[PDB]
Amino acid sequence: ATFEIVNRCSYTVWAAASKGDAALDAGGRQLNSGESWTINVEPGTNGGKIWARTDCYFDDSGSGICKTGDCGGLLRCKRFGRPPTTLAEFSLNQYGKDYIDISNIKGFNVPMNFSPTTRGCRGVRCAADIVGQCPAKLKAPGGGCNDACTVFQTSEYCCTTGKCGPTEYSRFFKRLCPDAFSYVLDKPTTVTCPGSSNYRVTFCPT
Repeated sequence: ATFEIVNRCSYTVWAAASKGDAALDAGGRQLNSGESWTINVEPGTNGGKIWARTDCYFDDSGSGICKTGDCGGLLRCKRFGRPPTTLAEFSLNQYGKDYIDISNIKGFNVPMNFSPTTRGCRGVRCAADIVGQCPAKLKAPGGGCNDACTVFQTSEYCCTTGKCGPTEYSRFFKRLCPDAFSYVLDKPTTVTCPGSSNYRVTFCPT
């Protein structure tokens, strides 16, 4: 499948693409305002994620640091990124279907639209001002709005027993972005698309 990743933000972001134990395509790249990056993702890929990173510094060897979404100090991510990170999530070619979603389970840094560029399903978006409205205890100094699991490390926020309910904090994310996951056992906002669809991820869509 092909993904086109577009930065519509007025600031630079460093895009990242990983399946947790490996890069997808090159794994990461700088995107100035308006730039597009096209990647290829192997059919059958289960548990892929795309995210933006903010305020990065890299040397010539591709080693450095980002304020949100850092993946072990690398430009080309092999692993998932440090919260807070708005996440585009996908599993492809699973018994003839693709499954996509946006998640706030690991917090929010940048607004996002995740849409098919082929026919047969709809897209999803979280584009509200979550950082501006973020509750004081969840604000990250580096930028962004952390989830409650990352901050407080309780069984209820992290859903460690497989039983948990919504919380004051999960309800904040859900109020601003109904079409994204707000906690592990949220009613699913997953979209089912035809197998082998192609997609576009747009940062700062509005």
